[PDB]
Amino acid sequence: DCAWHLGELFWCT
Amino acid sequence: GPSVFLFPPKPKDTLMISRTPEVTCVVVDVSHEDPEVKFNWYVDGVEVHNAKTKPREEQYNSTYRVVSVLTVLHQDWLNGKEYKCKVSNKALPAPIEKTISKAKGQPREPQVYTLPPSREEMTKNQVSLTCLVKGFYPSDIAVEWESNGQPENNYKTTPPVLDSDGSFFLYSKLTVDKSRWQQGNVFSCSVMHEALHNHYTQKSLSL
Ligand SMILES: *[C@@H]1O[C@H](CO[C@H]2O[C@@H](C)[C@@H](O)[C@@H](O)[C@@H]2O)[C@@H](O[C@@H]2O[C@H](CO)[C@@H](O[C@@H]3O[C@H](CO[C@H]4O[C@H](CO)[C@@H](O)[C@H](O)[C@@H]4O[C@@H]4O[C@H](CO)[C@@H](O)[C@H](O)[C@H]4NC(C)=O)[C@@H](O)[C@H](O[C@H]4O[C@H](CO)[C@@H](O)[C@H](O)[C@@H]4O)[C@@H]3O)[C@H](O)[C@H]2NC(C)=O)[C@H](O)[C@H]1NC(C)=O
Repeated sequence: DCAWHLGELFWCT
Repeated sequence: GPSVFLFPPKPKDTLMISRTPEVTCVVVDVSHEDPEVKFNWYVDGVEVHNAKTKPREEQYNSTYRVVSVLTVLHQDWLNGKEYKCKVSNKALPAPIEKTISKAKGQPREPQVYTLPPSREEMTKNQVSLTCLVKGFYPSDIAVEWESNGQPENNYKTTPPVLDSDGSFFLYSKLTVDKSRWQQGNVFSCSVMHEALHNHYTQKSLSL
């Protein structure tokens, strides 16, 4: 699905 | 005459979908008598025209610094497309052509392991939290630490080292006051890499 780091949208599958 | 240097985008701008990756074509040693610089950009041999020229910068060493920037797509760079910058200037006998792209080779997923501080270190004021990131390709990566959702600044990360199997590994060392580790706070190693699912992974670490 999606990954988030410190609130920044990283990437999504 | 003038020289040309073509740079890749920041690895963070390519893996984080919120950011914008750009390839940078820097021309140095531009003369004052012929400061005009023609730029031709090619993506996989096809010329593109959406590049912007940065403001000319006097270098106070008798030369100008002229820079062109081409925004790239995230998947375009990650799929290994080649970007050619052709620089033309009246001080050049022939145009200079530079071409860059992502490091070729099959991307390999990094394995992220958190190593607690050694029992022999608990006699010091500050203990060392270790994050091992190995088996990744290409070398482009970014490593950060955080605790209870708050970033941790006091850390150092070694440059990537080529391993015997053709992949890269590195270590990140977070330094914390021993009390914090003995308190029991969870610490997280945050690694960003193209071969990770959604370009991101976290590994926790606590007593
Ligand atoms: C007139 O003055 C020009 C600029 O001068 C001002 O320069 C600075 C450095 C002060 O010291 C002072 O002199 C002046 O106030 C001179 O231009 C410079 O020319 C040299 C070569 O002639 C360039 O060196 C190359 O540097 C590449 C890396 O450059 C990155 O890192 C530099 C610091 O290490 C940085 O200054 C650069 O701007 C550049 O930064 C990168 O930019 C991209 C995109 O903008 C960004 O994404 C990056 O994050 C950013 N990086 C960093 C760390 O910030 C090398 O890759 C390159 O190397 C290869 O080729 C060499 C030759 O083939 C070879 O020898 C090497 O081993 C290697 O294989 C090379 O070393 C220098 O970058 C450039 N400076 C700038 C600011 O552009 C000019 O030379 C001078 N003229 C005369 C006649 O004196």
